[PDB]
Amino acid sequence: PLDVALKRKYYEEVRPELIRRFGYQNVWEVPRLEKVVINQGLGEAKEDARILEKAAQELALITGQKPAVTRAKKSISNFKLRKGMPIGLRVTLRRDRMWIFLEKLLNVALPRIRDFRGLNPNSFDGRGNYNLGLREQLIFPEITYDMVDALRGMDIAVVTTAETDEEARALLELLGFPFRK
Amino acid sequence: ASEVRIKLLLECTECKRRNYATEKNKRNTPNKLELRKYCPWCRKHTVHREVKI
Amino acid sequence: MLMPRRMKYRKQQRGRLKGATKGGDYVAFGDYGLVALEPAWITAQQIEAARVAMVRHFRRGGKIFIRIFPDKPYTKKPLEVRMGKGKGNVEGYVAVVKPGRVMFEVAGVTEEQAMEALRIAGHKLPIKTKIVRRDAYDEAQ
Amino acid sequence: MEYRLKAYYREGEKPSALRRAGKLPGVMYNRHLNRKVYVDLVEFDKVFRQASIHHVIVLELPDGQSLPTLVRQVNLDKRRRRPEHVDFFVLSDEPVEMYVPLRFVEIHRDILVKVSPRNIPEFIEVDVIGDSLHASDLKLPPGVELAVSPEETI
Amino acid sequence: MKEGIHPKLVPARIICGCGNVIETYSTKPEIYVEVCSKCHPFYTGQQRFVDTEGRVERFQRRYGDSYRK
Amino acid sequence: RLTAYERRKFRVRNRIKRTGRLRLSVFRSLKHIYAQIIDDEKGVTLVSASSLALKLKGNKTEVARQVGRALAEKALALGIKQVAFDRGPYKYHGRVKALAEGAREGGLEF
Amino acid sequence: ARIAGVEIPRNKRVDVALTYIYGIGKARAKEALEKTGINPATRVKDLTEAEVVRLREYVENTWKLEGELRAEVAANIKRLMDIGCYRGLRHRRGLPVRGQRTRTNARTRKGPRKTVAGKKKAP
RNA sequence: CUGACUGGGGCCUGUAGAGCACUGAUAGGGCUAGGGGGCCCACCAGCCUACCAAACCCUGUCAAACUCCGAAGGGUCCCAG
RNA sequence: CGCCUCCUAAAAGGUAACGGAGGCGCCCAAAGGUCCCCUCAGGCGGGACGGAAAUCCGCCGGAGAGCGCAAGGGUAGAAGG
RNA sequence: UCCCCCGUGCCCAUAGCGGCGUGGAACCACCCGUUCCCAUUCCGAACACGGAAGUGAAACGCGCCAGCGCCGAUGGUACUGGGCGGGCGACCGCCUGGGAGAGUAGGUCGGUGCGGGGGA
Ligand SMILES: [Mg+2]
Ligand SMILES: [Mg+2]
Ligand SMILES: [Mg+2]
Ligand SMILES: [Mg+2]
Ligand SMILES: [Mg+2]
Ligand SMILES: [Mg+2]
Ligand SMILES: [Mg+2]
Ligand SMILES: [Mg+2]
Ligand SMILES: [Mg+2]
Ligand SMILES: [Mg+2]
Ligand SMILES: [Mg+2]
Ligand SMILES: [Mg+2]
Ligand SMILES: [Mg+2]
Ligand SMILES: [Mg+2]
Ligand SMILES: [Mg+2]
Ligand SMILES: [Mg+2]
Ligand SMILES: [Mg+2]
Ligand SMILES: [Mg+2]
Ligand SMILES: [Mg+2]
Ligand SMILES: [Mg+2]
Ligand SMILES: [Mg+2]
Ligand SMILES: [Mg+2]
Ligand SMILES: [Mg+2]
Ligand SMILES: [Mg+2]
Ligand SMILES: [Mg+2]
Ligand SMILES: [Mg+2]
Ligand SMILES: [Mg+2]
Ligand SMILES: [Mg+2]
Ligand SMILES: [Mg+2]
Ligand SMILES: [Mg+2]
Ligand SMILES: [Mg+2]
Ligand SMILES: [Mg+2]
Ligand SMILES: [Mg+2]
Ligand SMILES: [Mg+2]
Ligand SMILES: [Mg+2]
Ligand SMILES: [Mg+2]
Ligand SMILES: [Mg+2]
Ligand SMILES: [Mg+2]
Ligand SMILES: [Mg+2]
Ligand SMILES: [Mg+2]
Ligand SMILES: [Mg+2]
Ligand SMILES: [Mg+2]
Ligand SMILES: [Mg+2]
Ligand SMILES: [Mg+2]
Ligand SMILES: [Mg+2]
Ligand SMILES: [Mg+2]
Ligand SMILES: [Mg+2]
Ligand SMILES: [Mg+2]
Ligand SMILES: [Mg+2]
Ligand SMILES: [Mg+2]
Ligand SMILES: [Mg+2]
Ligand SMILES: [Mg+2]
Ligand SMILES: [Mg+2]
Ligand SMILES: [Mg+2]
Ligand SMILES: [Mg+2]
Ligand SMILES: [Mg+2]
Ligand SMILES: [Mg+2]
Ligand SMILES: [Mg+2]
Ligand SMILES: [Mg+2]
Ligand SMILES: [Mg+2]
Ligand SMILES: [Mg+2]
Ligand SMILES: [Mg+2]
Ligand SMILES: [Mg+2]
Ligand SMILES: [Mg+2]
Ligand SMILES: [Mg+2]
Ligand SMILES: [Mg+2]
Ligand SMILES: [Mg+2]
Ligand SMILES: [Mg+2]
Ligand SMILES: [Mg+2]
Ligand SMILES: [Mg+2]
Ligand SMILES: [Mg+2]
Ligand SMILES: [Mg+2]
Ligand SMILES: [Mg+2]
Ligand SMILES: [Mg+2]
Ligand SMILES: [Mg+2]
Ligand SMILES: [Mg+2]
Ligand SMILES: [Mg+2]
Ligand SMILES: [Mg+2]
Ligand SMILES: [Mg+2]
Ligand SMILES: [Mg+2]
Ligand SMILES: [Mg+2]
Ligand SMILES: [Mg+2]
Ligand SMILES: [Mg+2]
Ligand SMILES: [Mg+2]
Ligand SMILES: [Mg+2]
Ligand SMILES: [Mg+2]
Ligand SMILES: [Mg+2]
Ligand SMILES: [Mg+2]
Ligand SMILES: [Mg+2]
Ligand SMILES: [Mg+2]
Ligand SMILES: [Mg+2]
Ligand SMILES: [Mg+2]
Ligand SMILES: [Zn+2]
Ligand SMILES: [Zn+2]
Repeated sequence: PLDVALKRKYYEEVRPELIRRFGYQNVWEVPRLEKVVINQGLGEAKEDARILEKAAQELALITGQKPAVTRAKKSISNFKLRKGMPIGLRVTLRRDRMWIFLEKLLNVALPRIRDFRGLNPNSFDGRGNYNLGLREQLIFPEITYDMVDALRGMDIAVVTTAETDEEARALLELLGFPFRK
Repeated sequence: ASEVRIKLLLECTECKRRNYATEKNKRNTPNKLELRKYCPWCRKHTVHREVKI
Repeated sequence: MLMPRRMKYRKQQRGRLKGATKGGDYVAFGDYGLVALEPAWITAQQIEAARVAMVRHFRRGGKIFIRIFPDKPYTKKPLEVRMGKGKGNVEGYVAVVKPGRVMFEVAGVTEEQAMEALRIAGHKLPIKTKIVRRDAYDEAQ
Repeated sequence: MEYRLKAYYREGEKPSALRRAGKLPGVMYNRHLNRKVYVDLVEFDKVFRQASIHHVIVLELPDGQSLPTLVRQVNLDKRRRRPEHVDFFVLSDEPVEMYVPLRFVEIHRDILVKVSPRNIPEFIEVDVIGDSLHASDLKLPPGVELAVSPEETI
Repeated sequence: MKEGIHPKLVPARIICGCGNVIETYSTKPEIYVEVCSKCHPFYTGQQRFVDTEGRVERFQRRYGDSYRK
Repeated sequence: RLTAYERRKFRVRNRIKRTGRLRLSVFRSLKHIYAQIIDDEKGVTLVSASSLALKLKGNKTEVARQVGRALAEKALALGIKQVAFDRGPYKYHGRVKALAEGAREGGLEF
Repeated sequence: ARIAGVEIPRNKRVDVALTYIYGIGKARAKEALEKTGINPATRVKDLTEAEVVRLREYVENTWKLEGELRAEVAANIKRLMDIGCYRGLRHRRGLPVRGQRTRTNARTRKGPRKTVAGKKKAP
């Protein structure tokens, strides 16, 4: 493995504050980050193009990890959707690549959101996971307005081992997630 | 069988003898079928090519 | 009038009619009930007639429970036809009803109001009946 | 509460012969015994119409025993509307489930209760169309536990 | 990790408008940004920007009490 | 509710047991590898081997081949020659493969 | 995404580029530049990275812009609608607010015409 | 001597009856996603339903093409008369 | 008017009527062989555009999904991907 | 021979859901790594390999609890093979042999074969 500031922060700062905040008797009881799953549910590229490429190439720059295509489970007439059409990109970020992306997501990406007033405290999973949604992909530093062609957003799933929202919100705020309320 | 789902013979490409009968959907599969099949005359497996029945 | 809203199949073969009623033999809701003594296909019209009779006697008062439902399609060929050429069309619905069935119950009413209302109802029915009162035998079931 | 009923043991008499003889085939059981019995039909009728599965009936078996029972089942002949068999549950100290009546200061006439045979009450009192409450808000005298989910409307 | 399908993450220097520097990894060796988390007015504590108002409208519409007491 | 692990293990075991052969079943822990040749008609293990019993250590693969030869050695003693390999939940690879290669090397027929 | 959250267009002079920011007209563009020593004629493409942040810092700190300005504009309309003053009813029903007559034009405020049928003559 | 029929033993079955777990039907009540009903609101809410509206819960039922169950029998093989 | 599925059909098989209901006269070059791997529907909570329903995450979930098309049988310890 | 663990069967929920308690020496797991073999329609999550600092948190193993699930008598009944009656019928009754389903009492938080590691 290697040294990322957020990772070293999780052990040095966030783990002891968690234990003294919650009283974990076992060192594996204390919440951990598990994975970061990024979902671009496009559907614009259903048939109108294989723009999935220029959007996976930019997901590949943001995460360092090549996305994988997702295909339509069922057919849906109202959606103009045949079963099996390529309608999105998903990439599972774990371990150090998870830290590096989370580190930049907090340090540069979320602040670059305009009219940003903090992450929604209500969006916790009910079971200790978090999800947020972005409307632009140029919020990230690896993406420039010259390199873009169309604004695409995403869903970000951060999974933790915390059993509760209460533990997970402490885990993510201590790491540096600005929550609105 | 149908007008688009046609019957066809498989001809051993080495001794030219038709050895098998089968079908295909010529719209879905326009190219001539090529399949390895055992030729009783050549007593060995060989490339077989579709011809008109 | 009663009838199923939907049905898997439009036409049923004709019943048999053996045996005491399968269930619904004990007073379940009201104080007094009306009991079938003989088997029959009770039509929806018979039910609706016994029911209105008990309403116009309760002068909109009391409670009326109808514990039989006409779910069995009843078929009849058009007049003067010959046999065959398939089953006749559905012209009505009956509820299979066998001895021991509580068909109707009443409550919210005096013993004299209920006994008379149930008596009038039985005159609308193509079978003999018998009026019962909620006993402990009922409440033990 | 409470009542008494003569009860005699049977072995190989046909239930049809007993019923024809104006008697009521029956059984007696708990965790420790199981006996085939019969009560006299008319005698049982006047007790059960009052005692009715809520109240204790003490069986006076000819062998001197006075076993306290609760009626737990009455199968009827569906044609004639006449009882044709009785299950007498021999009460002993272990906690049982039974139906207790409800008298109000009206869906449920009674309620299922887990209780010891010592603590068997006569009443469970209620309070003051169309309105209604649930068994959650209920009295519960000493020794009795609501033997349902309180989602029951009363 | 599969070979030949991913862009190589390398040490990366991120530069903000507040003279801030971040040492992270990325696909670009050096990135400049106009804003980071060390200076976002939300992040920088309260940092009430142009608007310290609230509001003071409207009951602070004084000036004046010049109706005769 | 079955996991993919249990579904896999049933899937390969069902197919082996249909052939009626004695089953060379292999279990692989993070430390040790265990083998036992099994008669499914009698429900009896006929012969076994393992790094835990042989008290071996070192390279897990190189040790896996060793128990293979050790299991074969004792197997030929009791008459067992033909056998069907049971990779259970494991890919035919690495440690399991080495144990498989070992048993053949010692003379088991599969 | 440079200043504030909008990329002011390159190839144009810096004074006109800054106007492409909600909350900066020509006169405010005149200020920020003069108060920071950047030639108002300089093309955006040809500004120092030192001049970017010097222009940016003042602009973003002196007056409130893009989103906040819209939120404070929205808050005042909302306030007028909430109390029920006459201007508040105008912003609700979507009619003009500053004394203009509505018998004829008001189209900017009313939108496309909704032609109805009229009264008839006699033959 | 193998037969009809009969004794014993094993296997096969989905009817009678019953049941409601599945597919549908279904009476009373409670809790209730979509509303109508609507004191009404559209500045963004609401709010109340002695009415219909899935699911669930309690009471109560119906079915050739329903079955969580399930006989008596019936079939077939072996041994015996 | 031939063929398939269910019922009628009376718990082996078979069993009729101008009895109750549907389907077929194709299709697939993989929708075939084998090896390796994977496990659904739906409910609820979470997530830009995004809706009842696209794609993503968590939890529950034995099969109520899927198996080209009727029905029945079968089936995730796969026949489904 | 007995206890614990590991592997593998058999009975096919009296074996399950849930709640709780408990175990790391050994064994198992997670775990430490991703050089190597091999692997991801992306991901060392999985599969796989090399390891042994840590933890039984997860999983698993063992216990305790009857809320749910599951099992479930006895007795009585329905029905019925064979034999007889009754009713205009719809349908009913008797003898003899057989005998459910529902429900009541009640039971169940598994039992067992083979091999291996450990223990007394
Ligand atoms: Mg600690
Ligand atoms: Mg990396
Ligand atoms: Mg919440
Ligand atoms: Mg950027
Ligand atoms: Mg979690
Ligand atoms: Mg073909
Ligand atoms: Mg020849
Ligand atoms: Mg041809
Ligand atoms: Mg008929
Ligand atoms: Mg019937
Ligand atoms: Mg009639
Ligand atoms: Mg008819
Ligand atoms: Mg007819
Ligand atoms: Mg006809
Ligand atoms: Mg009846
Ligand atoms: Mg009459
Ligand atoms: Mg009377
Ligand atoms: Mg009576
Ligand atoms: Mg009942
Ligand atoms: Mg006495
Ligand atoms: Mg009497
Ligand atoms: Mg009870
Ligand atoms: Mg004054
Ligand atoms: Mg060695
Ligand atoms: Mg090994
Ligand atoms: Mg194995
Ligand atoms: Mg402007
Ligand atoms: Mg005007
Ligand atoms: Mg003979
Ligand atoms: Mg014979
Ligand atoms: Mg016979
Ligand atoms: Mg029947
Ligand atoms: Mg049902
Ligand atoms: Mg029935
Ligand atoms: Mg049936
Ligand atoms: Mg059973
Ligand atoms: Mg038969
Ligand atoms: Mg026989
Ligand atoms: Mg036999
Ligand atoms: Mg003989
Ligand atoms: Mg013919
Ligand atoms: Mg034909
Ligand atoms: Mg048959
Ligand atoms: Mg059939
Ligand atoms: Mg035959
Ligand atoms: Mg004939
Ligand atoms: Mg046709
Ligand atoms: Mg081909
Ligand atoms: Mg096929
Ligand atoms: Mg294949
Ligand atoms: Mg949601
Ligand atoms: Mg969506
Ligand atoms: Mg389909
Ligand atoms: Mg079809
Ligand atoms: Mg199916
Ligand atoms: Mg010994
Ligand atoms: Mg084990
Ligand atoms: Mg065992
Ligand atoms: Mg519990
Ligand atoms: Mg512990
Ligand atoms: Mg445990
Ligand atoms: Mg340990
Ligand atoms: Mg230790
Ligand atoms: Mg490598
Ligand atoms: Mg544990
Ligand atoms: Mg229980
Ligand atoms: Mg059973
Ligand atoms: Mg039972
Ligand atoms: Mg019995
Ligand atoms: Mg009878
Ligand atoms: Mg008989
Ligand atoms: Mg019969
Ligand atoms: Mg016979
Ligand atoms: Mg007879
Ligand atoms: Mg006669
Ligand atoms: Mg007549
Ligand atoms: Mg009879
Ligand atoms: Mg009879
Ligand atoms: Mg009999
Ligand atoms: Mg008998
Ligand atoms: Mg039973
Ligand atoms: Mg009993
Ligand atoms: Mg009990
Ligand atoms: Mg019990
Ligand atoms: Mg126990
Ligand atoms: Mg249990
Ligand atoms: Mg035990
Ligand atoms: Mg076991
Ligand atoms: Mg065995
Ligand atoms: Mg042992
Ligand atoms: Mg020993
Ligand atoms: Mg031992
Ligand atoms: Zn040839
Ligand atoms: Zn900064």
